[PDB]
Amino acid sequence: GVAAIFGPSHSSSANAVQSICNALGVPHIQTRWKHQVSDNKDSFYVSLYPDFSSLSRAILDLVQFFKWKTVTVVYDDSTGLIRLQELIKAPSRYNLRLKIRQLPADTKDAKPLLKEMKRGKEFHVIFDCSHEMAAGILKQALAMGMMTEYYH
Amino acid sequence: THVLRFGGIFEYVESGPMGAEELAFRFAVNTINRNRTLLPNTTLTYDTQKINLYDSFEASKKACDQLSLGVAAIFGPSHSSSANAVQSICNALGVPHIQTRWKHQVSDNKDSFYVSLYPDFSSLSRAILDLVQFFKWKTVTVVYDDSTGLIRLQELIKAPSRYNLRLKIRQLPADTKDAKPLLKEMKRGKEFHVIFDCSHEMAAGILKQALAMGMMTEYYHYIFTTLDLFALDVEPYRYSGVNMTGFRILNTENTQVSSIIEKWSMERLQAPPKPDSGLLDGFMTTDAALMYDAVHVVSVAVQQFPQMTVSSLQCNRHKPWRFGTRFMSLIKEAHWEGLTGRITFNKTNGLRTDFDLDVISLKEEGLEKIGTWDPASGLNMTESQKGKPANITDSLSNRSLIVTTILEEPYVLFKKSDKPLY
Amino acid sequence: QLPADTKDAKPLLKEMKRGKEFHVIFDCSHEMAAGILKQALAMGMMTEYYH
Amino acid sequence: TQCGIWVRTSNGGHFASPNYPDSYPPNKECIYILEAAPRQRIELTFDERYYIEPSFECRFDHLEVRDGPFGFSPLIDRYCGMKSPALIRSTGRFMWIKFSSDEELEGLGFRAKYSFIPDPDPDCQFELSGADGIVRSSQVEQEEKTKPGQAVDCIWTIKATPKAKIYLRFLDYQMEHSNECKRNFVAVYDGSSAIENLKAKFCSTVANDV
Ligand SMILES: *[C@@H]1O[C@H](CO)[C@@H](O[C@@H]2O[C@H](CO)[C@@H](O[C@@H]3O[C@H](CO[C@H]4O[C@H](CO)[C@@H](O)[C@H](O)[C@@H]4O)[C@@H](O)[C@H](O[C@H]4O[C@H](CO)[C@@H](O)[C@H](O)[C@@H]4O)[C@@H]3O)[C@H](O)[C@H]2NC(C)=O)[C@H](O)[C@H]1NC(C)=O
Ligand SMILES: *[C@@H]1O[C@H](CO)[C@@H](O[C@@H]2O[C@H](CO)[C@@H](O)[C@H](O)[C@H]2NC(C)=O)[C@H](O)[C@H]1NC(C)=O
Ligand SMILES: *[C@@H]1O[C@H](CO)[C@@H](O)[C@H](O)[C@H]1NC(C)=O
Ligand SMILES: *[C@@H]1O[C@H](CO)[C@@H](O)[C@H](O)[C@H]1NC(C)=O
Ligand SMILES: *[C@@H]1O[C@H](CO)[C@@H](O)[C@H](O)[C@H]1NC(C)=O
Ligand SMILES: *[C@@H]1O[C@H](CO)[C@@H](O)[C@H](O)[C@H]1NC(C)=O
Repeated sequence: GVAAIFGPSHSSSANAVQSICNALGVPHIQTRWKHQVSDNKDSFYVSLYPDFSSLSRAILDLVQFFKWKTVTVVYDDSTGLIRLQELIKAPSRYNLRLKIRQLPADTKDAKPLLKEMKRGKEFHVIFDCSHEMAAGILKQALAMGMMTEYYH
Repeated sequence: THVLRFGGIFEYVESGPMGAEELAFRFAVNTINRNRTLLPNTTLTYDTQKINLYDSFEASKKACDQLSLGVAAIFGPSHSSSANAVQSICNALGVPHIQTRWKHQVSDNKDSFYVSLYPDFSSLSRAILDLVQFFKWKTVTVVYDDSTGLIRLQELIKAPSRYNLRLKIRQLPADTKDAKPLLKEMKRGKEFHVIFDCSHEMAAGILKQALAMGMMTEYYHYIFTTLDLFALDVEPYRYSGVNMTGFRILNTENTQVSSIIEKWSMERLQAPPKPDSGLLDGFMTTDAALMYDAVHVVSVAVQQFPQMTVSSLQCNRHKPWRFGTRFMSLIKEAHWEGLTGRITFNKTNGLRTDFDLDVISLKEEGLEKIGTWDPASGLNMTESQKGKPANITDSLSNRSLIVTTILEEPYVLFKKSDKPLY
Repeated sequence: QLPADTKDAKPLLKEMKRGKEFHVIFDCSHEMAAGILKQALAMGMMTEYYH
Repeated sequence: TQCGIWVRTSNGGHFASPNYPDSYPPNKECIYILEAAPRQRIELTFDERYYIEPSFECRFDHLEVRDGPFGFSPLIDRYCGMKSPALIRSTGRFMWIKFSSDEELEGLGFRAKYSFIPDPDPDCQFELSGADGIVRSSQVEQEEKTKPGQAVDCIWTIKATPKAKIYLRFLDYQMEHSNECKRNFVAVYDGSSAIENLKAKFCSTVANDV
């Protein structure tokens, strides 16, 4: 006997609870992003995480305020292209130079990746990480020369 | 042995006939029962059910209704939302989960009891990337329909970071197949080299609107990610001078394969005709060819294992099935020559990453095989430039004009230098 | 000249593509003028270059 | 030159990375002249500990074998990565190991040793020193280490006086096939037989002074 389900907050597990909450009538409160398929007829759910059909406009506004003509979007897992899809689609309408890269596998070694970025003269980088992963990148961008006055 | 029962979870078509994957599941059980030489003293029985393809709660009930009644394998709800819900049931009970449709495996699942007979897009995105370098392209215009198609092609979006390309990713409208505002902006951008990541029901719908606009010409190339490209009505587009390159895993140059497809359309007497669909006939599409191969690869595994008694596992009191860990090791180590060619599964994953594709392309006689992709080999696109009609223009122009010229100062002498010259 | 009745004029329209013949005048009735454009569309001849 | 246990034996002086196996430092060159000690060669039998900055095409830190002297010598492949290489017989008696190094590395290095005994089925030595000395093409037919019309590998050896530097100037220079650096040339190696110290290589009409 409950009145609300507050979510397992993971993509494979929230979809399992969402269809139970729809069939039984109880509301499912989701607190983390989870890509629903475009034709899921689910109605008994709310989501309090900021949608990436809005957060990917705020990143795209911020690269137009800074007058960039080249970005280097770096994500970690394959779902991160959905979290930023209004930023990948951006050179189709504007004059950006989206060069999409990816972090390595289960290891936490960005030593091969960040070296190829400074050889490509990639000084404007968008990191699609968690704050635990961004702590490891910033330490590995200090051990290299990735921390001058003209990286952003 | 005896009955051994297979499970099934398929489309609930409320008005029309049974689904195309559900016929091909019943057609494959009847083929193995009649043709005795596969499973001689062993017969098969099916326990198919109906879901709404999106309610994961319904696919979870119809799985435990088959697990309680007792099956040997679940043959896939064939949708990303509901296959993930049945995959985790089959892991916690022991029974395998065979699935004939692409699905985003989240990179941190610890699921072991599944095989996927659909050609995996980590291998396919190399196959398109071999084509867009074989035609010596510099700009592409990858067009998808739903947001998961960036996962299907992520080895192609990550191409300009290493190669020399220029991705200009676009998206089709929501369902709403009038994509003429999309195609109008592709004309202004001079975007002649296009990759469509959409199904053949939508790939036959964009070409009606690439023909209603001036985009089916000799300048436009089109690569399609779908494997059902042969099942398009291509009669309006055969004379346009277009190019329509694609793949085909369905092994339609074999006598054994083509005879089953002729026996398939005989069993498709319940075919709804659609003149406005832009599709040829009730061909065996590659989503229904893989369900025919799904039954046979498991039938290899029951042939090598005559100890298999179906139990009656619950879900509220879940126990690993007694023969689940061994029978799953036979499916991942089974080879078969099905209608899609060679079926072999990757031991790390359970994903078909080793498979034979046929590069078909559009010429003025219809779709014709012009090559062959293979993961170990690459493109074997032969094409030879021999078998073509006449009237090519060649200029001899031997403007070398060999001059005989001795050295004799001041007239001819070697240039004084330290570097070598030639 | 168009073929005799035989409204499949694709061998005529194919030779007009090789010649780069983008400016065309049809002296035919509208029953035949609606029949050539089905075959100027089945070939790549209803584009922005052709008048 | 900070490369370590390179000191050779009867064959195969074990030819490891600089400061093996601690870490090799930033930018280095060490050329590792595989002598391929006479009647034998060296087969590069790489040890298990092998990791040098894996990248695309090994445009970064890498390793070479280069069967032949230098340059035009056919490479087997580049050797960067975490797996230990194999398949070396190296039938040439004159070899080389290029180990380049970037500025921002990891990956301690490599080590390999001899495995080639058998035999394949010139000694123009010119030891001299002093304030000057005129090495000519006249002696190469007069010292009787050559034959008219055969492939020579005759190398002049220049030793300085102690605390001195060397300045080769050309008093005469004449090639019978000008601008053809395949069949006749004069190269100037500054030290041992290494492309690390190769100031100039002349096969044209005029040879500048190094
Ligand atoms: C399924 O099982 C396969 C093997 O059974 C596992 O391997 C993946 O699949 C292929 C097989 O090699 C890989 O893709 C190919 O990689 C080749 C090079 O691989 C090395 O690359 C660098 C070398 O420096 C290393 O860092 C790396 O670790 C590998 O050792 C490429 O050469 C291929 O490109 C093209 O090259 C040939 C050259 O002739 C062409 O002919 C072909 O067209 C070919 O396309 C290609 O990129 C793949 O990378 C392997 N790994 C992964 C993670 O996918 C899989 O791991 C396993 N699982 C899955 C999900 O596939
Ligand atoms: C791309 O389309 C062109 C037509 O625009 C094809 O070229 C024609 O087909 C054969 C090749 O087998 C030639 O004999 C014809 O002469 C070609 N036509 C012209 C006008 O040159 C070409 O084969 C297609 N290529 C692919 C890969 O689909
Ligand atoms: C059954 O399949 C086998 C395949 O080996 C072959 O003999 C034939 O296709 C079938 N035989 C009969 C009698 O149906
Ligand atoms: C048929 O049944 C017999 C028992 O009578 C059994 O030994 C055999 O394995 C079965 N299968 C065959 C012959 O393929
Ligand atoms: C490609 O196909 C031809 C036959 O068309 C075959 O002879 C050849 O071995 C295949 N492979 C390669 C790498 O050429
Ligand atoms: C070089 O100079 C020393 C004295 O400085 C002299 O003894 C010697 O003979 C000279 N060298 C030669 C080759 O004459």
